[PDB]
Amino acid sequence: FGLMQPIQEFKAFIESDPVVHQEFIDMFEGIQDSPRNYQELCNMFNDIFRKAPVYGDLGPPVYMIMAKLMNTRAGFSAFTRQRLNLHFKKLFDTWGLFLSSKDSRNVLVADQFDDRHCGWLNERALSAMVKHYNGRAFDEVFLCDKNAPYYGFNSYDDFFNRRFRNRDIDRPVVGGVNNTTLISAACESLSYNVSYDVQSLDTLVFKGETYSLKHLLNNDPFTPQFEHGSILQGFLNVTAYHRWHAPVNGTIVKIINVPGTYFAQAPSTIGDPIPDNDYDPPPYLKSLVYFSNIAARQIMFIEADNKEIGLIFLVFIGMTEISTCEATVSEGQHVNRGDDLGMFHFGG
Amino acid sequence: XSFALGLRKDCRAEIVEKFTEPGTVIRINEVVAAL
Ligand SMILES: NCCc1c[nH]c2ccccc12
Repeated sequence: FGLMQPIQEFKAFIESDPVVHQEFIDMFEGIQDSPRNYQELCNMFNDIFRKAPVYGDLGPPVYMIMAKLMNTRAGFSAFTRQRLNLHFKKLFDTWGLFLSSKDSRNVLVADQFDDRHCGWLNERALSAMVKHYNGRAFDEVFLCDKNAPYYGFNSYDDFFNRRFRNRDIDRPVVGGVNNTTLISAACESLSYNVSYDVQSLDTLVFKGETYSLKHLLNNDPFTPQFEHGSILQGFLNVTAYHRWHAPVNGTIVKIINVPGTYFAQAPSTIGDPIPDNDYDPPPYLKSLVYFSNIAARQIMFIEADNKEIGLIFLVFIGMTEISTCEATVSEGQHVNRGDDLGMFHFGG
Repeated sequence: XSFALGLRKDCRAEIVEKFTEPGTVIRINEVVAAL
């Protein structure tokens, strides 16, 4: 018994507005398993935010218990209120403090916890994390000490944001850093979508639930330069490297952090089945283009050294509890393709 | 999680074709657009 203070304030907020309160009743209709009501949700949050994630689920822990709620009109309505998302930001920031602490190392173990969950140093998790590294082992790919407790990592966040030990072997800057005509992937990912001739929309309703430049870029003055342009979007799954690399030789022009959503899926998907497996995508993972427009996100404009490439943008797009976007470069700084650019964290 | 790379219409670097198919592996630092 007893809830951490940010959760108590979250619960008070829910009960402060009758319409918000009613959404937090309706979104649970017909639900059989925990969480069955918003009190249980708060209790389960209180446990999740004092633990680190383990390996085995399709997504991180808050997503896993929110997915059914996101998949309702009442949930979507609640989760697209900026007042409520201020609380989610506070909650995930609080969890982030724990995940940066030494206490969060207790999942960086080789233990198997049950049939489907294990510590991040269990062979099942290690192998999953090096699937795309051509047979090299975790401790070859990533900077760590395989002979130290917790592989030498200081926290769950340190492990989450592990670095490459020898990127020239495992993730080379293909074509050579000095070739200014090439643009590299900023994140280790799976392709999600490519759109051409992109435009702005007045509303994010119907219309293929596609990109709207003025939404995505939060009405930046640069937005018109990208009308009729193209966008490549990637998805970083739960085992991917989660740091950002510079995509081009160029200068950081502008960095904008935009408050937004955490649990908003595309409205057209509300009610679709949530598969009970890790290979058939659930509705939220069919919504990445839609919520690129509204999720908590960071926009970064870069002026390439090669002016035939010129001004480009990156948007780092939050997903549920993994929504903190930290740039480690400053406006006006020159970067080369492949350089450290920033990273995602658990947080708001 | 996700990230988006945005290119202007006049950008001579064009997105590499294989990435238009969803689910394709994107190795960080590999080329995703080129002149
Ligand atoms: N960034 C790890 C992948 C991730 C974040 N939120 C999710 C929600 C569902 C599935 C995956 C994710």
